[PDB]
Amino acid sequence: SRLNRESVIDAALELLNETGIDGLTTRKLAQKLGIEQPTLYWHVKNKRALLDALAVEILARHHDYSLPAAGESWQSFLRNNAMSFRRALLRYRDGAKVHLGTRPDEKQYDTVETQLRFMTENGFSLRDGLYAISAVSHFTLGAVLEQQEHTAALTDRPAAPDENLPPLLREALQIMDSDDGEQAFLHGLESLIRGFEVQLTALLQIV
Amino acid sequence: SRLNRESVIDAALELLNETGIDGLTTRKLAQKLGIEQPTLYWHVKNKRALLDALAVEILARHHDYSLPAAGESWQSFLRNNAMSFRRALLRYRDGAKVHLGTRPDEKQYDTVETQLRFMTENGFSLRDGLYAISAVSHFTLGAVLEQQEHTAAPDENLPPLLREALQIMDGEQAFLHGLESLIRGFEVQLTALLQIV
Ligand SMILES: C[NH+](C)c1cc(NC(=O)CNC(C)(C)C)c(O)c2c1C[C@H]1C[C@H]3[C@H]([NH+](C)C)C(O)=C(C(N)=O)C(=O)[C@@]3(O)C(O)=C1C2=O
Ligand SMILES: [Cl-]
Ligand SMILES: [Cl-]
Ligand SMILES: [Cl-]
Ligand SMILES: [Cl-]
Ligand SMILES: [Cl-]
Ligand SMILES: [Cl-]
Ligand SMILES: [Cl-]
Ligand SMILES: [Cl-]
Ligand SMILES: [Mg+2]
Repeated sequence: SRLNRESVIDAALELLNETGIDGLTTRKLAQKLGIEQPTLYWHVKNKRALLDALAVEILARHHDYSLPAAGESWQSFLRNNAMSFRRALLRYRDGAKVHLGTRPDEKQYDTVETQLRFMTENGFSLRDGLYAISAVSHFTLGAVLEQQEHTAALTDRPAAPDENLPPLLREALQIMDSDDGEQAFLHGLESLIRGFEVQLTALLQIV
Repeated sequence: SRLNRESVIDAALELLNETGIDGLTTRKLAQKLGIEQPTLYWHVKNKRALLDALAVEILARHHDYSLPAAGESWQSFLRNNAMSFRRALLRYRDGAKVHLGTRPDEKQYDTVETQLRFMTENGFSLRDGLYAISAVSHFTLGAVLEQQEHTAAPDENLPPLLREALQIMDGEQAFLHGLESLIRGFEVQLTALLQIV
């Protein structure tokens, strides 16, 4: 089949949904594209290069709330940015593990620069704007990684000692399972953003 | 060598520091222990069983602030608990990737039950206590993974605000700042009760 950049990525994302990150191999990708491995090699050197391209392409295609809307509050921006980030990472199997394995490229540095300019124009110190951006990223990535690695584990581990659970824990585990963690995520997000606001709002006052 | 639980985990943690999570295999573990693969299999069925056990044992050995002190505020407990969790995850190479996706083990049940009892005895609903505990976990995991990996915000080419931000600064600062933000947000939510907030 065609081996333009776009088609190679389309097949690689299809393979990633089939195999997950550990099972994705250039051999399987060649077979899916109907080509020999040395043909694929001309197009993409190794699994590392493929995963780096997939991470960038997952965000470029599906993380579309990178930049604040005209006159958007910093609160609303961080919220929409986090939801778009989570949604992009959840779109492919082990998508967060794909994102984790890559260094930010020139385009990701430009995006953080725009975000940091925005935060500082909204009254954040440089340090505090970057800590807010990093905290939202760390929280969102951890939430998604815990959700996808729980699903990956479900292959080799059944569910564990039911009979044994103490009662708050048992009820808690039932609540988190009702919705695969969207509620936990959205609640935690509001907490994080409000915390940033209380800190910013103090200015130089002890808080 | 000895193949009790403790010695298999010691060897596996030594291997993990050598190879990282992707490179840790039952075959390389058998080699490290000086045994044949079918000998190891009797003790350890597969990599998932090994990783699950390492997640538990890393906290048992290195997570020292599982429980609130007598009379400690919930804020202080979440802060001390998160620092201790971060410290345990950083103790071994790819420690946060070893933790990812695990669930509380039966040997952690009493500990996690005490955490939830404590939050609810401090005024959190079960849901709100649980979301605080989950958000602290997920944030700490994110922060450590981005530190063990190198995943977030060439020197000539950095854009200028980012470059100045990096110049006026190993993850701990951003982590501790984010932790205080999360704790304050929990407190605003708890204090609001039924008020529009
Ligand atoms: C909130 N409780 C009910 C809970 C639930 C899950 N897992 C899930 O909800 C699984 N959710 C799916 C199945 C993806 C829908 C959880 O996965 C967890 C926890 C508890 C935490 C407690 C963490 C705690 N610290 C960091 C806040 C802690 O100190 C310990 C400890 N001393 O052993 C933990 O075990 C903890 O770090 C931890 O790992 C938890 C969970 O994994
Ligand atoms: Cl072609
Ligand atoms: Cl193309
Ligand atoms: Cl390869
Ligand atoms: Cl972003
Ligand atoms: Cl033995
Ligand atoms: Cl033992
Ligand atoms: Cl295995
Ligand atoms: Cl300079
Ligand atoms: Mg856990």
